[PDB]
Amino acid sequence: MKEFYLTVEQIGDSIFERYIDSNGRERTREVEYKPSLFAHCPESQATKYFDIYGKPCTRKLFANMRDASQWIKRMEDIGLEALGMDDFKLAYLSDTYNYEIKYDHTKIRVANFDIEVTSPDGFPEPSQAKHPIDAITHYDSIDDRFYVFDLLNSPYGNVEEWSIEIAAKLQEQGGDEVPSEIIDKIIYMPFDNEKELLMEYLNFWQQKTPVILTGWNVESFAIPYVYNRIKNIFGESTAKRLSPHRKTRVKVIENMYGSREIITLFGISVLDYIDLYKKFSFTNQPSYSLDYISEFELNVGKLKYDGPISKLRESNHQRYISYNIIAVYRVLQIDAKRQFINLSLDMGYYAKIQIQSVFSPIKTWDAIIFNSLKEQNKVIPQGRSHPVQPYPGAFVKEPIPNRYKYVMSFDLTSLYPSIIRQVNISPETIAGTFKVAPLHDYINAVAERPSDVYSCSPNGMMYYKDRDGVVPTEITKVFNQRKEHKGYMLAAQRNGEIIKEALHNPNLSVDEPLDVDYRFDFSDEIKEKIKKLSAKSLNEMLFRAQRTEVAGMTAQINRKALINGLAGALGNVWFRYYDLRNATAITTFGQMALQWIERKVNEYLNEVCGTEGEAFVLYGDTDSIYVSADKIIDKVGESKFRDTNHWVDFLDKFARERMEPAIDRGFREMCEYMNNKQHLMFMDREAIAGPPLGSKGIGGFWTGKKRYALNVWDMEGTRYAEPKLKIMGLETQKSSTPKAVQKALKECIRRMLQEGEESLQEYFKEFEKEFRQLNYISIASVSSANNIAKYDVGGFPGPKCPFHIRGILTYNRAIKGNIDAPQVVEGEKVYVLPLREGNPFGDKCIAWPSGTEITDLIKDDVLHWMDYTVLLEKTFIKPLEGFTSAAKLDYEKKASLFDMFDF
DNA sequence: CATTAAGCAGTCCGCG
DNA sequence: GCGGACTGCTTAA
Ligand SMILES: Nc1nc2c(ncn2[C@H]2C[C@H](O)[C@@H](COP(=O)(O)OP(=O)(O)OP(=O)(O)O)O2)c(=O)[nH]1
Ligand SMILES: [Ca+2]
Ligand SMILES: [Ca+2]
Ligand SMILES: [Ca+2]
Ligand SMILES: [Ca+2]
Ligand SMILES: [Ca+2]
Repeated sequence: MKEFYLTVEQIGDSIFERYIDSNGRERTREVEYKPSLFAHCPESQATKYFDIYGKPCTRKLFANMRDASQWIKRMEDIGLEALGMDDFKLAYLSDTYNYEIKYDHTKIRVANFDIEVTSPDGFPEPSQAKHPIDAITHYDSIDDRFYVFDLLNSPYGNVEEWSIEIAAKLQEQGGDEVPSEIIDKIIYMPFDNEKELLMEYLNFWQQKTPVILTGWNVESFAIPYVYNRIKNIFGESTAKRLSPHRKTRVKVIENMYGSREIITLFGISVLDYIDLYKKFSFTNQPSYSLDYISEFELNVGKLKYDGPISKLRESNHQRYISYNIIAVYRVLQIDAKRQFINLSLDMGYYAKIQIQSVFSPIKTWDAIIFNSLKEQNKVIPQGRSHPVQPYPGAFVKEPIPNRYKYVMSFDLTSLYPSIIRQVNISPETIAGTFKVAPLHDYINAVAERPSDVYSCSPNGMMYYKDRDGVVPTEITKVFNQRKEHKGYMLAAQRNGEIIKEALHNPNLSVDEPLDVDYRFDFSDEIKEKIKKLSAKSLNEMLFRAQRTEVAGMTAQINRKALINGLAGALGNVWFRYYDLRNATAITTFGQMALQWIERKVNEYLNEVCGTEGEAFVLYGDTDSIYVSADKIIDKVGESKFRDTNHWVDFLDKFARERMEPAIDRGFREMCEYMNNKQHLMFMDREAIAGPPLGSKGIGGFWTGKKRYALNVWDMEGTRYAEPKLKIMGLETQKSSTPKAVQKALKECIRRMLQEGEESLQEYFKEFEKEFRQLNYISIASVSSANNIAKYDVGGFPGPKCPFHIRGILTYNRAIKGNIDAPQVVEGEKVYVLPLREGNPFGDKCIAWPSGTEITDLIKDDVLHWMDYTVLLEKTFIKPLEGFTSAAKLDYEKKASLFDMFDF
């Protein structure tokens, strides 16, 4: 088999590499790497090395990495460019693996762990690690085993061994309901003292040294806690055994009233699952407890226990250990669905970077581009310092706030990467400039043609048409991968709807789910079989289809993020290829493209409808247009349609067969105007929206820019079994909006769009009457808690103190003296509730850590003093007022002359 | 070591 | 009480 790295580190003049050899064995080696860098040399110098602008370079081979570093400094002092890869481990990986890396994940040791630490005096700080570690569960992906290290004797209590038999039993039978499918994979190890637990865990760690180290919050809690506890008990040399190279780095972060630390373990790639989730999931969650995320991802209930976690081990050691095990497994379950570890491995090996560098788009692209250029014997430019400079982005159209009955939307495929490729935007393809006219002159095709020789952007840049750019070349590779996965995702999505349609008529039989590949549209034969399947088999198939869709989503959306990240990176001062000429060439071209096609679509639709000067395009943002389709429907007449699906089909056909070709013609002209390298402006129909035929639904509304709701029947070729709400920007979409309020506002919207004003009025009345009965957590607002210290004046709010911070300070006063109350952590999220006048907390609101019940000693008073009137007004009524006034609709029946009568 | 556009909630302040 | 700067937060793209 081909060899591949596991980890790589630079320690002084040594490269330390863990790798898999040709026999598939894990190996380690220390290499005294001899790096090369480059200097510009005279033209008369015969060389095989050229910089990206074609200037000749001489290679300088150094005896060691320090020598190479010191030469860089001398060159800086001289005032001459020192070219080449300055991150030497990237050069090392490039030299060692001079081929496309084909890796085997089964040979990669992925470790998932978590620890338990009983603490009678508040949160057990990792930097101090003053309490015993009393449990570790460590799952190893090679053994496929949960290794459980259980402390039986502690200063905080002596306990009996955990029982696997009780653990497997249903909770309703007094058990812990440890999932049956892992019961046989648990290796249980009790310990009479912490020293032998820890010693044995370290020996175990040596035998089974993680390559990928993950788990929930491992980087901020488990890793630094274990490292520090071992340091305190055995000494720091022993703690360094957690590094296969015995080298660590301690990062102390000062928070005025916190002081925590992160530990770098050289030769291990830590990918904290919370960080992976935040980066790759494209959610913004109100809480990041494993409980909350597990419920969201897996629809599993919270791990329940009685009393505080500080007393769980002594009162219920059986449950304590089971919950430690289950928490480890839950992360594995989330990853089985989301596949972020797989994604990280794919991306890291593709780029030839340390796996943990997938968190950095700049590092990822630096390595991809370096590897591409190195292949052509080209030499990369030195990184330079640049002052931070704001620059212009996308165009957003101001919509007229209103209801919009029939809407069809269109948007550009992968816009910014497509612009890069169409225009040929790269550091080394710049051909010169032209004299800019105002943007609106390009939009309206009145400005002089920029160039008849080079490929142009309306920002004034010109690019070579007849040569490849590393940026277009490498962005295309990732785009093509992205396109493949999105195809799989969309096929699975359409397949899902086929199954959902079939679930309307399930067959009364005993059968099995069809063995199919959900990444491809079902054949006619498969569809015929599906129509004869039982509900049980259909529901199993639907789970499999959705799981396939999620996998495709992870794969496509994060590749989309990577390529959009390159367009953004051009505008980041730390990027080797930072260049506002290139960054603005993209954004400015995008603004022209949107407004050009707005014009073209208005012209086309007026023509085919036989009118003049009517505005069909009601809105647009960055690369999308929203077309009012009322006049299209009215042209044929609503009466002609048999049902909703009839007009949906009609608009679908209209968009594909009439509008899209016209759009294509419009963009091809634009391409010729800018004399671009390749026409890649592909604008396809996105949504078809409207009310159910014969209903009083309004179909859609806009309140303003980035704020709208649409009742969608077809999205990007997926014909829904049931209409789906597309809501963007409104409070239903925001993590700061109370959970029950998101739900109620969405139902208000559903009623508006699908049923009409009276239906809305009926729901509002009901919700207002029942609001006070909702659980306090379901009606609490949410906010991130940043710069808490800044506004803290003796426990009271300083000037300009934000509302949520005021709540935190109220909470801090209420819990002061009590050691057993949960502390608010700087930068994390809190629930927030307004408080009635004269409350015993002595302020207008309280805030506490999100995803938690508010501590028992103050929960009673919060409930009593909660301001329901303020909460309803602020979170529910005011946003609804926004929606309904925009839609020209009332949520409460207004007074009328009819009030004089008895109905 | 490492993208911009834009809406809304809230504080401070002016206001016989 | 409610608008106009200005901060903070969180979206859409
Ligand atoms: N830097 C950066 N730019 C973004 C991001 N999301 C969107 N944009 C910019 C670049 C996109 O090309 C453009 C249009 O956004 P879309 O959401 O329509 O995505 P895009 O067209 O890239 O892909 P698509 O094929 O429509 O899924 O807006 C992002 O997360 N980061
Ligand atoms: Ca725990
Ligand atoms: Ca798009
Ligand atoms: Ca059937
Ligand atoms: Ca879009
Ligand atoms: Ca599309």
